[PDB]
Amino acid sequence: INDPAKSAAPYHDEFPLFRSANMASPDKLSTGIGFHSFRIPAVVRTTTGRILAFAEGRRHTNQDFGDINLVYKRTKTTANNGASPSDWEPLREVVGSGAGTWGNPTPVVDDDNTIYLFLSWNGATYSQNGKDVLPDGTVTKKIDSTWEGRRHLYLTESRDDGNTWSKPVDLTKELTPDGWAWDAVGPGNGIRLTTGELVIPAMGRNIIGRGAPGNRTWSVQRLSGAGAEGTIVQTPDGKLYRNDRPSQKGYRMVARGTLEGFGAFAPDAGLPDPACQGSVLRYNSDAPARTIFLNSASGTSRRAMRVRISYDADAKKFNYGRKLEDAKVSGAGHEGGYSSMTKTGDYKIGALVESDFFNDGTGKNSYRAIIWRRFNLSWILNGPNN
Ligand SMILES: O=C(O)C1=C[C@H](O)[C@@H](O)[C@H]([C@H](O)[C@H](O)CO)O1
Ligand code: NA
Repeated sequence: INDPAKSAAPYHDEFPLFRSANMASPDKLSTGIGFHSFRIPAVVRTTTGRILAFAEGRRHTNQDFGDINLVYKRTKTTANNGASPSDWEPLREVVGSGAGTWGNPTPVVDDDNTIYLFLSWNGATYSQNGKDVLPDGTVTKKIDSTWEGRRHLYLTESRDDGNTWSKPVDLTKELTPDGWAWDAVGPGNGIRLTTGELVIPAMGRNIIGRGAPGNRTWSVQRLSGAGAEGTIVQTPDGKLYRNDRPSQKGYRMVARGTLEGFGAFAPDAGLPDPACQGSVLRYNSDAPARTIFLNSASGTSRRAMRVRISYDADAKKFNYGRKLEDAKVSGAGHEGGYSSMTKTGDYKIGALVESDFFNDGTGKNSYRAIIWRRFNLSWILNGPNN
């Protein structure tokens, strides 16, 4: 019942980390290339302590399709824990080739400090729904089951602590079931199990990595009733836990299992969700073991961000937690949407959270920004709503 962390001085700090085209000092690459919006965050701490923050750089609009590059920023040092804006390097690029979509960043750090980054790709003239108008007036084809028209699964990696990345290798034929059209990896993060394997959540399946760190053999674990956008964590009992976005507004969809297979997905009545991505973090395994969860705690709105703790060996129930609005950021738009968490080297939780200026309401011209937050467990536990 007791948590020693509650007695620690609570700590929080927050500031925009990916600054959209409308903001002062917008984030652009060294080449001069800029971005309307940043969406779809992912963050990991490497074995050195450096933090790598990834996002989709959406070139022209906030839309999911069209010219989108995979961007990132690193902490300048391995020891600064991204505490302040001057602790972060300028925007860099993992991959941006072509006018198609490079996205769904889903990283995982392997034992040797190889950072794997799983990505989704689609072509310049395709979108999920089809018939969408691109900036130049071209009308999209619906994503389909052809090589040119399907969603691809790519893999890139860094061997130098995120400083450089390989040209992404296409693993669609290997790790995406044949005849598929739409696909998604993550987005958010994969995990490394106590038992040594990697697990990357994807649509309808987990991607499993076995063998030597940074030189893994990959295989597909097919799942029944999973979502398109999944999260994975190892719970304190050592079991696996999928917590997926629901197909329709309502609740998070949870299933538990092992590398030998999963049980059925069922909605967690304790975790409302507006049909949006969420994130999950394995915090610690010694008493009191903790799992962290972040999403929008609402059946209707993405503007209800709430970080929570579970002390259950199977993460059966999460506490009420704390609303991120208790520590709001100013001048970055309306916070809420997709999220990603890591642990920092100075015993904080680091979270990336989407934010929306809403200047064009629900429309394509609404600038999207990404917030970086740090808070400790004490901050979570001393919230007004626990
Ligand atoms: O902000 C969203 O709702 C969203 C953003 C991503 O860029 C899309 O790949 C994703 C996808 O449309 C759903 O998972 C349904 O397949 O949705
Ligand atoms: Na591009």
